[PDB]
Amino acid sequence: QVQLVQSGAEVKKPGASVKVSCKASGYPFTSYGISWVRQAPGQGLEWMGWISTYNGNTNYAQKFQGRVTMTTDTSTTTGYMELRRLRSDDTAVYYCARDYTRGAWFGESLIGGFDNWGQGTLVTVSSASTKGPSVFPLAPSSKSTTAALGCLVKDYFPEPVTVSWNSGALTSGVHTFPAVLQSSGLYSLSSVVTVPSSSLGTQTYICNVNHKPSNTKVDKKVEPK
Amino acid sequence: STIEEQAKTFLDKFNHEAEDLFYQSSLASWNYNTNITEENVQNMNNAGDKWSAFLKEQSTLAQMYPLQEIQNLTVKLQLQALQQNGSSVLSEDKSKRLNTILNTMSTIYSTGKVCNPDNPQECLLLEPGLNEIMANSLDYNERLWAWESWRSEVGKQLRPLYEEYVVLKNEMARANHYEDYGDYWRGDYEVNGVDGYDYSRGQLIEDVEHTFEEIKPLYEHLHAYVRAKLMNAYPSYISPIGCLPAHLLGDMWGRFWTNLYSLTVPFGQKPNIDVTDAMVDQAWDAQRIFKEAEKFFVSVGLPNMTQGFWENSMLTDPGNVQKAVCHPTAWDLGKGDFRILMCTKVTMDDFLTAHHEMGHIQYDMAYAAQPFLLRNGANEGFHEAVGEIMSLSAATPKHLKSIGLLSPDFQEDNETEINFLLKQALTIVGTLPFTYMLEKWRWMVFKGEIPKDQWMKKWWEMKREIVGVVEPVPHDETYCDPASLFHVSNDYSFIRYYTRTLYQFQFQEALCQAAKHEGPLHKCDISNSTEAGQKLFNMLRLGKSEPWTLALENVVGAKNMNVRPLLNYFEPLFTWLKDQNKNSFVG
Amino acid sequence: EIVLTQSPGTLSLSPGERATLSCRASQTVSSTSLAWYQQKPGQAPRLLIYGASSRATGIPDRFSGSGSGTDFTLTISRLEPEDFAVYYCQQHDTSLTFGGGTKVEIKRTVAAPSVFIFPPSDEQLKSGTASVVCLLNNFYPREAKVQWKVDNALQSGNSQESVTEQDSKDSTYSLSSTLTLSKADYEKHKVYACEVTHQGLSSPVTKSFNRG
Amino acid sequence: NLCPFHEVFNATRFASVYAWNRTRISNCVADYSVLYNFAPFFAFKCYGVSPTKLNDLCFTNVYADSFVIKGNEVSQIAPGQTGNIADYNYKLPDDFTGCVIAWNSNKLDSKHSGNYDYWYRLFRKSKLKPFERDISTEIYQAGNKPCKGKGPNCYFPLQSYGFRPTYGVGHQPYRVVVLSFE
Ligand SMILES: *[C@@H]1O[C@H](CO)[C@@H](O[C@@H]2O[C@H](CO)[C@@H](O[C@@H]3O[C@H](CO)[C@@H](O)[C@H](O[C@H]4O[C@H](CO)[C@@H](O)[C@H](O)[C@@H]4O)[C@@H]3O)[C@H](O)[C@H]2NC(C)=O)[C@H](O)[C@H]1NC(C)=O
Ligand SMILES: *[C@@H]1O[C@H](CO)[C@@H](O[C@@H]2O[C@H](CO)[C@@H](O[C@@H]3O[C@H](CO)[C@@H](O)[C@H](O)[C@@H]3O)[C@H](O)[C@H]2NC(C)=O)[C@H](O)[C@H]1NC(C)=O
Ligand SMILES: *[C@@H]1O[C@H](CO)[C@@H](O[C@@H]2O[C@H](CO)[C@@H](O[C@@H]3O[C@H](CO)[C@@H](O)[C@H](O)[C@@H]3O)[C@H](O)[C@H]2NC(C)=O)[C@H](O)[C@H]1NC(C)=O
Ligand SMILES: *[C@@H]1O[C@H](CO)[C@@H](O[C@@H]2O[C@H](CO)[C@@H](O)[C@H](O)[C@H]2NC(C)=O)[C@H](O)[C@H]1NC(C)=O
Ligand SMILES: *[C@@H]1O[C@H](CO)[C@@H](O)[C@H](O)[C@H]1NC(C)=O
Ligand SMILES: *[C@@H]1O[C@H](CO)[C@@H](O)[C@H](O)[C@H]1NC(C)=O
Ligand SMILES: *[C@@H]1O[C@H](CO)[C@@H](O)[C@H](O)[C@H]1NC(C)=O
Ligand SMILES: [Zn+2]
Repeated sequence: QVQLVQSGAEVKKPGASVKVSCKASGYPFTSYGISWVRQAPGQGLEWMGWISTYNGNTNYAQKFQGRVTMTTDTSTTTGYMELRRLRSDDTAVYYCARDYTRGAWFGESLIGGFDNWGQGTLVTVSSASTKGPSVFPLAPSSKSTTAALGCLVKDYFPEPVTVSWNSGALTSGVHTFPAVLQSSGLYSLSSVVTVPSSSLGTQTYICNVNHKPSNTKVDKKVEPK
Repeated sequence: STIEEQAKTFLDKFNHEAEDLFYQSSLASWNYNTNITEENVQNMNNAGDKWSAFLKEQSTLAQMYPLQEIQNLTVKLQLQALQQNGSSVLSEDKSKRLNTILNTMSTIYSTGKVCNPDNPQECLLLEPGLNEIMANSLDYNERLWAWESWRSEVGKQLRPLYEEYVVLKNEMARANHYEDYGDYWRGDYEVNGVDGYDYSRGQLIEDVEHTFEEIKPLYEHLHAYVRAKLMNAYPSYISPIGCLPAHLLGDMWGRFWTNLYSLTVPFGQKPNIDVTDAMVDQAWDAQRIFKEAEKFFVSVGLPNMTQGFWENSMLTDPGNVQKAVCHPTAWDLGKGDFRILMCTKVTMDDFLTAHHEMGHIQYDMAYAAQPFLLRNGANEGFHEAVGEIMSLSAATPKHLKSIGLLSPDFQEDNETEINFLLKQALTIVGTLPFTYMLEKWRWMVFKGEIPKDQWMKKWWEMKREIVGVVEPVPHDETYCDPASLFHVSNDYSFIRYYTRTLYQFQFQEALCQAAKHEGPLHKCDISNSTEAGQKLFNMLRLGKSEPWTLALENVVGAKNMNVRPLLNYFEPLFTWLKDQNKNSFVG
Repeated sequence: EIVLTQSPGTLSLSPGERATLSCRASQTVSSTSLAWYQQKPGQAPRLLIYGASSRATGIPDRFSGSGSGTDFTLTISRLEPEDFAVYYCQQHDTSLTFGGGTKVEIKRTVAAPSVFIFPPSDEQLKSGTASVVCLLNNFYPREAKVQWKVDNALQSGNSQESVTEQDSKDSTYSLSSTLTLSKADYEKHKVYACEVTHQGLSSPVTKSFNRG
Repeated sequence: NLCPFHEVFNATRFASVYAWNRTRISNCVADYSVLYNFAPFFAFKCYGVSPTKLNDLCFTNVYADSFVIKGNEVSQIAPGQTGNIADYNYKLPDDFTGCVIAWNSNKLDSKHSGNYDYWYRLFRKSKLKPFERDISTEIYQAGNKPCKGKGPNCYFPLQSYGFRPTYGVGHQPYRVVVLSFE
């Protein structure tokens, strides 16, 4: 019945500071600490620091010797981690485990490890602004080349685009590539579908981009030529 | 100050530091025996050199203590066991010559390949090459060649070198500022400081000689029976008064008589209890063999093995890359570390030797509470005795019917009992005539009592009185040898191999009496008897802190060693020998 | 500042084999201060071995750990489909440092792509931008080399790769090679080539055609 | 709030026996069920009280004595006991109320190269009184005539444990925790 409620995603920008929430439940609060681990997209885990909720002692890594602070809430059994001076490479997924690696009261050390983890927290930091998805079609070639077709969700910010197809009708044969940051510092995502050869120009294919932050829902119809 | 204070402190520091250094050395040698690599060879050589240097320094420091001012008995026994010299004032050049002769003799015997004549390039080892012929072959011609090559290729190369070595031993024993180097070997015997339990020096002479006087019945009967069996095997090695050589005892020198069994079978029609096929049929591996031995030990009340024994001990040869010597050894590394190193297979012999090594481990575990100098037998010979007695008890057919290992429908007879009893008699007791005759004659040679030029004249005359040599072929005078031997050549005490065999069969009937056994002593399995286990553990727990007089009396009821219990052990076999030697002329 | 340098990088295996991971330290690390984690894709890691020997709560019997001093190991005996995740190693003997990570993928048969090509949309040219994207269908393994040739020569900078995860059903990847060029350069050059050399292919298959 | 018994049992590094560590536990609700429900901690011997009646006392001073002695030296941690560890390393009074929760720690505290990190003093002219900590660090030497260095009859008192992983249970580093309710 272990529960670790963790905060949601963030879309902050460089120059500011943010603090992450982490609500734990199902254990005696004062007998354990809270640790934090940061994982950049497509990278590995790296330690951030350790804090004990009993006496308030902290322990941070040298890479973040002073750039970070950790606070705790005893009434709600909630842990916090606050990072300052957000750099361009600070985008990562932040996790909130439960400490069993160093004693709370004594502080010496314990034979154990982070036993219970949260859900994660993606905090994206970038010098950009909210933009609407400029959807560009990808129709099959004029020559009847099983083919593939899709709609290019280009020039959109941040990554809240929900691109279905025909309200989820032709889900058989759907490939949705993960968003990759372009050289211009702006994410462009691609989602395509596949159709048979004997039924190329017989159906109707509209991709519904449910990008809530901009509420742009251009359902561009694409048909093979 | 107080000199009484400053000897137990020395003993305790010795008991710890050593335990540290001896564990290091034992671990290195264990790793080498399990992992023959040049790196581990160098590491074990470094560990052994450090151990020897520390031991020599501590002996130089311990010879300082006079053997009179301390009155505490255990302290005096430890010091006298450690107050010896070696070459303390003996000159560096003479000691270097001593070492040179010793290493040369050892090389010539073992490392020096016995190159067959007419092919100097093809140089065959003594082992296992002539070991095959000696423990296996039965032809008169091949064995005659082997004996001639031994006594005339090792014998001639060992006569002058070992003669000068005996002269060196004369000089070192006489200038030892003590009785002899025999005193060096026998120092652990003497107990001083308590009236009624003190031990004398020449008392061992009387003990060994009088035990020979009372064994000469059993001595001559068993020896002449082996003589007659080898006569049946080797008609022209044994005349009706003819004698036996010393190389026909399986190994070269003759430490054990075991390989003679195939030629000394009392009842060859009924096969012995060979459990190899039975263990194979029930699909039981080596670990099951050791579990059976563990249950046998539990049956008599003794504690059973720890989990570290199961985990760390190498009970099977790894094969492949790993190269390991298959020499069985209950490696008592110390500090609670008990292991067994053996290439165990599904074999009855492996079962019995597992019992023997378990007995070694049990004795080591019994005196683990002693200090390091006392973490040994009360004398040098308790240990193999405790090891052997367990296998003796466990090899009984009744105990193998007890563990569901043989069919309860089948029934024993006296035939298998006599077969097994003679098999054990050859194996164990055969080392007492060895020790008595060969060792004490060798010692009186060491003092220089026997003239040098009359060695071979005296050598076969001992067989001319006990057994009565008649020679189809004469001999030469330039033959000698005993230095080759591993213990004489690697600085190890030797007399333990007599006390061992007296004490084990002197314990056997004492334990079986407490087991409420009825009938013969040979078929006595102490299984399901806490009384016998307690009786044995009373002595095994003593270690070396108490004198071996008290250690003996704690089981046998007598303060002095006697061989009558060993004579009564082979009472079935003794009556059988008297009924069989009716035709065998005892010379 | 002991470095753990977790090895190897990835791990593709079959449903039923044995899995083994390593984490080797520079200095000597006490066996009481090393743990392991398992991260399913899209989820958080979960502890498997703590204290280098103990098994965590709710962890099935096929997971085990060992190691001491300078070398540590994680062991998995049976490979169920849920046993394909991301793993890490941790130490806190002297400061807390993690390993590099070791992804666990699913080994399957060698699949070949179905390479396509797509000229930039006319509506895209109505926004002052052109993009030629080269498409590859299900293929195995992940290791594939792609090149962009314009007219006859390779280009640089106009390349943004994108690879999805192994499919739930067929356990195959999907590759997207994208080239972005301004419409001035788009009409400046005529011949476009997508040079792809996949290990699942036997030749530099280039399925591309010029403007027309 | 709850009891930091895992910060002692489930701790990483203990102390040297001749200068053993002593942590005072206080203010906690000691849930002894975590150690009493079954037997993962080897010997659980209580001297004077019963495991079932542990809640009828006051946690004035529960001195959780944490150290590593040996396998067969836990027997010398009984009230009114004498020995090498009891005379002068750690002496327990004859009228001692508490429990001994010694458990094996072979895997945690060992080293193939040799863990010479735990020391005990070996020789001593005098003896030490109970209820007396040994935290002072004087230097001593042996008797006969005054000497210098490890000479004929002069020895270094503090000698180290081997602690190689493959020892027996009687010499393996049993991590011993002794509770003294007072
Ligand atoms: C007896 O002594 C010999 C002495 O050679 C000893 O041999 C060793 O064998 C093992 C393999 O069984 C070797 O171990 C490997 O050696 C290579 C380098 O040669 C290392 O790169 C290996 O480590 C890496 O890979 C491991 C996984 O395979 C990882 O877990 C680890 O983190 C590294 O990434 C590995 O150590 C060993 O090197 C030799 N010994 C040498 C050459 O020193 C033999 O095992 C001994 N056996 C017994 C029974 O005592
Ligand atoms: C040190 O840490 C370990 C955990 O890594 C503690 O041992 C564990 O203690 C918990 C209870 O706090 C045990 O949970 C129980 O498990 C049994 C089934 O095994 C179940 O029936 C109970 O209802 C409960 O869930 C857990 O099993 C146990 N793990 C073990 C023994 O390996 C240990 O208590 C800590 N030591 C301290 C507090 O000093
Ligand atoms: C001779 O040397 C021995 C040591 O080899 C001295 O032994 C010590 O003797 C005393 C009794 O005089 C023993 O005391 C008892 O110890 C047990 C165990 O701790 C305890 O339960 C008893 O209440 C009692 O105190 C002591 O253990 C023993 N020590 C050893 C190591 O055996 C002996 O006193 C010396 N004799 C003389 C006259 O110097
Ligand atoms: C070694 O001694 C232990 C002492 O406990 C034996 O353990 C018991 O063995 C019996 C069967 O002989 C079982 O019914 C008990 O449950 C065991 N007790 C425990 C605590 O495990 C062990 O069998 C002995 N090994 C032998 C005799 O080979
Ligand atoms: C033998 O050791 C004793 C004991 O100190 C000593 O008195 C004697 O001189 C030594 N003799 C030789 C030959 O080393
Ligand atoms: C020893 O006792 C057990 C248990 O009663 C029994 O099964 C076994 O046969 C006995 N062994 C003997 C008498 O040799
Ligand atoms: C023992 O542990 C405590 C913390 O619980 C620490 O303050 C003290 O310094 C330690 N002492 C020793 C002997 O290690
Ligand atoms: Zn033996």
